[PDB]
Amino acid sequence: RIKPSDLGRVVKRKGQESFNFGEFFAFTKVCSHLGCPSSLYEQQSYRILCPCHQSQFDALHFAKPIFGPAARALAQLPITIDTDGYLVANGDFVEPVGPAFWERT
Amino acid sequence: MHIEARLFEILTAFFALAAVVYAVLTAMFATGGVEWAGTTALVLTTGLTLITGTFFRFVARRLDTRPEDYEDAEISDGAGELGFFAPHSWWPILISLSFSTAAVGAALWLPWLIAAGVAFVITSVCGLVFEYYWGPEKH
Amino acid sequence: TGVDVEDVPSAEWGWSHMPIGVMHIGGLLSAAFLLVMMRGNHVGHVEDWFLIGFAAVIVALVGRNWWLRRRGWIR
Amino acid sequence: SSALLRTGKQLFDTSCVSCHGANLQGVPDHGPSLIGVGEAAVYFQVSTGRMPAMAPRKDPIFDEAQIDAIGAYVQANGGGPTVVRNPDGSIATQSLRGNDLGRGGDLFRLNCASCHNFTGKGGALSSGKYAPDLAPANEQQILTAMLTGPQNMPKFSNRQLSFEAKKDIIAYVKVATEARQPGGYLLGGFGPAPEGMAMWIIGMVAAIGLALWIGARS
Amino acid sequence: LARQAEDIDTRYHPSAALRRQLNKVFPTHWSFLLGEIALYSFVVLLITGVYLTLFFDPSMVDVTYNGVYQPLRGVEMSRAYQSALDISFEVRGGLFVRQIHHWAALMFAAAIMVHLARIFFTGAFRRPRETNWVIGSLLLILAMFEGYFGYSLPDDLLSGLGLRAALSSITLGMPVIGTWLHWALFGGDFPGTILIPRLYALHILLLPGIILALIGLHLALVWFQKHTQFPGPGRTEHNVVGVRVMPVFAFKSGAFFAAIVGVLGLMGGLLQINPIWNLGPYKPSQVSAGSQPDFYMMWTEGLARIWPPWEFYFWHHTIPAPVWVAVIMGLVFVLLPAYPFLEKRFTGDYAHHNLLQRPRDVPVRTAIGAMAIAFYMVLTLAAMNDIIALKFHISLNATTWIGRIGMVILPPFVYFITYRWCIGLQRSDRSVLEHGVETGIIKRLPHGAYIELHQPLGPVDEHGHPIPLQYQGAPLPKRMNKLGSAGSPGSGSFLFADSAAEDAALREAGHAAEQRALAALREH
Amino acid sequence: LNRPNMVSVGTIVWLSSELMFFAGLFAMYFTARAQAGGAWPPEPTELNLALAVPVTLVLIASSFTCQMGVFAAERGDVFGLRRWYVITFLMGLFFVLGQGYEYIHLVEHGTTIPGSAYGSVFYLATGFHGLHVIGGLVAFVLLLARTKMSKFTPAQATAAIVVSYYWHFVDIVWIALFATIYFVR
Ligand SMILES: CC(C)=CCC/C(C)=C/CC/C(C)=C\CC/C(C)=C/CC/C(C)=C/CC/C(C)=C/CC/C(C)=C\CC/C(C)=C\CC/C(C)=C/CC1=C(C)C(=O)c2ccccc2C1=O
Ligand code: HEC
Ligand code: HEC
Ligand code: HEM
Ligand SMILES: COc1ccn2nc(C)c(C(=O)NCc3ccc(N4CCC(c5ccc(OC(F)(F)F)cc5)CC4)cc3)c2c1
Ligand code: FES
Repeated sequence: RIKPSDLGRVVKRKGQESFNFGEFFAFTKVCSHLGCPSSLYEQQSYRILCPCHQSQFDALHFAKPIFGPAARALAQLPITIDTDGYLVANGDFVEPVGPAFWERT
Repeated sequence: MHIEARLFEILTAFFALAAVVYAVLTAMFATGGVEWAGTTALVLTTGLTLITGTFFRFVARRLDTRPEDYEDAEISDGAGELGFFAPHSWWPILISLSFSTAAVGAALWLPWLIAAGVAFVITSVCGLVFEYYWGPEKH
Repeated sequence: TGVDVEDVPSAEWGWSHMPIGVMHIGGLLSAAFLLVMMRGNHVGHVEDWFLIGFAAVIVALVGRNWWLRRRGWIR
Repeated sequence: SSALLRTGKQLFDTSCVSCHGANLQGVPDHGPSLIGVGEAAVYFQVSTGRMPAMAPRKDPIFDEAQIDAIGAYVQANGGGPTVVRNPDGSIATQSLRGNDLGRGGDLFRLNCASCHNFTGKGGALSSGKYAPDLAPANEQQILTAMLTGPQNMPKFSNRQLSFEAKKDIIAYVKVATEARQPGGYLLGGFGPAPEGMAMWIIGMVAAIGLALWIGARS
Repeated sequence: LARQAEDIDTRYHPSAALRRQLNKVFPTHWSFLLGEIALYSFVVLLITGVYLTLFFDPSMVDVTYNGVYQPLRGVEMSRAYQSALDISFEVRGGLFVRQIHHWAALMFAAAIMVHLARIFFTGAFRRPRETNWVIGSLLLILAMFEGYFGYSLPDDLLSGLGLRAALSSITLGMPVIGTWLHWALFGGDFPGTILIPRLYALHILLLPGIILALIGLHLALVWFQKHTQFPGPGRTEHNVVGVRVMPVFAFKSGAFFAAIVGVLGLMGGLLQINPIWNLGPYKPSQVSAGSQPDFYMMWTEGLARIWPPWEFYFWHHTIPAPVWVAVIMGLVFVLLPAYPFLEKRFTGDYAHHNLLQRPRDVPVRTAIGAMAIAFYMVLTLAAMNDIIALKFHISLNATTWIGRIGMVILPPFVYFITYRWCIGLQRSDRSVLEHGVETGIIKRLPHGAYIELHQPLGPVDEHGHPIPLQYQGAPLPKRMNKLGSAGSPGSGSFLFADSAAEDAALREAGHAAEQRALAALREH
Repeated sequence: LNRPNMVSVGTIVWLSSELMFFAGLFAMYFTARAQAGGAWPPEPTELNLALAVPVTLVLIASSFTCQMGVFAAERGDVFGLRRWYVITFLMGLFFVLGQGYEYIHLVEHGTTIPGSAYGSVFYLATGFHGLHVIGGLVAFVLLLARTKMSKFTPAQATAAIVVSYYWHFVDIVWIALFATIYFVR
């Protein structure tokens, strides 16, 4: 959940302009390098840190990596609410999740 | 040695005078009485110079003239064999490394580093002290 | 290969010579590798200046050694 | 005498206004607003000593019930969370230790262990910042820490982490920091780095020293 | 036992091979026990592992704990983790045994590395022994991977993270084969049902068998190609000077074995290693901050940390970053066993060698080895980034860049310094060969001159100066007390003196025996 | 040659510098005693004099034993030296153990370093002296081990003498500290 104060520094990757519901963004938690949980989230730098080899993704710039051997952005999930007020998924990831291989991401 | 003792006696006399004067001038005329922090330093620097001067005085009274203390002398007087001056040794740098390890372990509060530094200091000092006394190996 | 004994006393007891071309080419290659490491996710440029500063010293040393060896002041 | 925050707004004016403003407005150079925050934020920030700052943990400046003074003065200018109290009016402690350490430990490993540790030792974050050790913090400090969400630490509300969940996490932390090591001297709480160091600097030197003693040198 | 010995002799009549093995001579240098250390560690590993196999259950099915350890009751875990907890808390003396096992694994790895360093620096891999070097390299690789598979068995959070990252997601990224290897090894996607039993079978049966065969072959080759030795008084390329097996060598070897077992028991009782209960069972959703494998894979981890993110994307495909780690580790593992052939191709020396070299006489190889050790140390320290940056207050990005740059500028600096240091040591040896040993005594020489009273090691000329000796590859004394100069203390016990006759007799017989040993070994 | 001894002069000047160090500590102590008015040893603190007298007499006996050992050393026999120095080591160890016991029994129910000013200055003044005593013990052990490994020469005698009067300096500054802390108050 992003503070309402900023909400103007978001960059919104080319194919996922409507994947967020207000101030919720819901990125994946599997690091795009070798698959450890990227769970270290710094609340006022908006950086996600993978503790296995220390990559850093920019939560305000479609989870773009900004340090380390990580080279691909984290996948984003589309969300919304249902007719009762609960958070549901609005589809599927647009691309595979996790480490890469010969075929594709 | 006669002149070193006289130097230290001069210094001790002046330091004792200054200490007493400061103590009795701050006992009165001062805000809170005796100052208690310069007084102590002064009496104990007096004690330092006193210890050194008294040792030099005893050694001078227990000694016969020396070619250094003696004028009138020639280089054939000191002809002889001096003491033992250590040639090359590598233990000082290890002692310094150990002490620096202990110091940096005390700066950042890390007890294991302090313990390791103390052990290394003991080991290096033992190596320095025994360097010219170890005998040949027994096989 | 061969080295005179007055430079390396134990020159006949073991390997004691490495050709200078290896060292020069290695210095140049290491400088190039330090330079090519500006490709990444470096936002911020404090780290690039150390890369450029360490790659200039290596090149300076290699050039000095090459120039002095070329004019006979060394070897 | 709860109608007395004249103390409170006597200490703030002489220790805080240079970085937060006279009206708790967040001097646009250094400090945040401090309006929406409550008594819990002030308690955690001052009792641990991170407050008035020249941010690491230090020695506290204020007690003799003046942490209450500043806390009440700041609560009177907003609606932030408040510190838990016991039936005497003081702040509580030991009854916020859930009869349940399994659930508390699972919650700690899922939510808290990523930044601190398996057992609450420190952890390093990016570019300076780190996550401190959880050993010297008491119970109310743990509660207010995960309730107010201090610098770069996420904020766990009372709706996503209910009060039982918080009490059980507190109990697990306080038990994990005070249990023995039933295998000998633990080498700091971390993984194989202290173990490898201890091997190389104890076992190998013992073995090589005995090899030097037994065998001759030539 | 005359009757039994004779009946053995008429049934087997060895009596000549036993005599041939009881008279074998072994050199006595403290540096020749670094392999015995590894051998004894391996024996202890075998014994403790055989003990451990009686209680371990290698399944990946889920259960609820319901045991004695209370802070984990009701948690759902695999069967291997529960079996390890049961070993730790419900068998009298099980925690002690698994701690001994882990400490012995660590000592095994460390002793192997120190032994390799000795073999490399003394030059004991030359013409007759390249194959023995190759066998040793294979043993090193196998030991690394065996320890890895071993500590990944009781699947907890840390072991699970290590498995996942390294094995799964580096095997998954190989260019063409890749996922095929991953699915052949795991039976499917990463968290399977056949991984832990397969690792168990590999760890208790196959790799120990291969290691045992290779160790047997190694020791056989060392036994039949007699040991090397350092140059010295009576040493030649055609003889072995030392002690016979018969009374002495077996005794020293057994005493060393007992002392190593003692050290391992002490540090397995007093220091704690791998407390799996502080962790939890492995779950793909939670993580901690340390990470870190044991110190013999830390270089692999550090190489993965400090390698820049260089990937290639071309038509319909992707080559990720860890491929680089793969080729670099393969290159290291290929450059290790093929070194003697490289050195003999480059230096062009193909002769038999039975006398070792002092590391100061071969400056280039010593510099190469020091450079490699510096590289390894940089890679290992780059693996504990988090711990270093937390305990010592340094930035994390700072440590990453420090490692990334050190990886290039530290090896050459170390090379330069090591070369110059070796030549300095050579010069210091030549100075004490030309003049005598400095005694440290000063005189004043009535016309005011200061001299320092050297002490010659050989004959002297007409005017008192010693004639210079020739270097013979052997170490030279530098302190006057190492030569018998100031010795012979009293002959009491510690507080009460003995008689004068006893002191004189003992001193005099000791001097005589020393002189006789010297004169005997010279003359041969 | 070298009629006055060199190691002696070195040790003497170094002991003077150490005296200045303890001067700094004393200056720390006397301030904060002028500020605390009234019962300046606070109420939870009261010093047990039933234990501080025997340890002081033990230290003085140690000084006597060390002087006897030096007397034995000046004539070239190692065994009298070894006996007297073993006795001195044992008595110093007893002194250190007694001091540690008093630290335990005094921190048990009151005075701590971070809990008071008197406790701070008290522990700071006496712990450094304890460290000096431990250093002296280490020096004794090293000297004995060195006499074990070669014949007795005048250099060993000089080493024994300098270690001796280092020990004397230690147990004199202890008398100063004791008379200042336990009696003057
Ligand atoms: C000798 C050399 C390696 C052969 C070169 C042959 C040829 C060049 C092969 C190419 C290899 C090149 C390309 C890459 C090198 C890296 C790679 C090969 C790693 C594979 C592993 C293997 C080769 C190990 C290398 C040799 C090994 C490192 C010997 C080091 C030990 C020896 C020389 C001295 C030990 C003495 C010991 C008793 C006292 C040291 C005290 C402490 C400070 C040791 C340092 C230390 C170490 C060494 C740790 O591993 C460690 C791990 C975790 C925490 C702390 C430490 C730690 O403090
Ligand atoms: C300018 C120096 C400075 C002084 C003096 C100071 N603060 Fe702070 N304070 C800060 C800064 C900067 C922060 C931002 C928090 C952070 O980044 O750690 C902060 C944060 C806080 C917070 C938490 C804000 C939040 O959103 O959770 C509170 C509460 C607070 N201060 C209260 C106080 C109190 C109480 C005092 C003592 C009278 C004080 N401040 C004095 C600088 C200061
Ligand atoms: C890496 C993100 C992160 C997460 C997730 C996290 N912490 Fe923190 N924690 C921090 C940081 C950063 C600080 C330091 C804040 C400060 O100093 O102002 C901190 C401080 C604390 C402190 C104060 C320690 C002390 O000694 O004063 C406690 C207690 C604490 N956290 C508990 C928790 C608990 C319980 C959880 C799990 C609900 C948790 N933390 C999760 C990063 C985190
Ligand atoms: C030869 C080299 C060996 C190495 C390097 C090695 C290493 C290891 C290590 C580090 C562990 C982790 C133990 C723990 O963390 O508790 C382990 C586990 C284990 N080892 Fe070994 N081991 C070796 C040989 C053997 C042998 C020969 C056996 C049996 C005959 C064996 C049986 C076991 C068993 C059953 C376990 C799992 C039990 C447990 O984890 O508690 N090991 N091994
Ligand atoms: C414990 O906590 C943690 C936390 C974080 N990390 N991060 C790392 C890196 C680790 C860690 O354990 N590293 C050690 C390691 C590294 C690589 C392998 N591979 C084996 C299989 C793989 C492979 C690749 C290609 C192949 O192709 C062919 F078959 F050879 F042809 C075959 C095999 C090769 C390398 C095995 C162990 C770790 C541990
Ligand atoms: S696993 Fe997240 S950085 Fe490699």
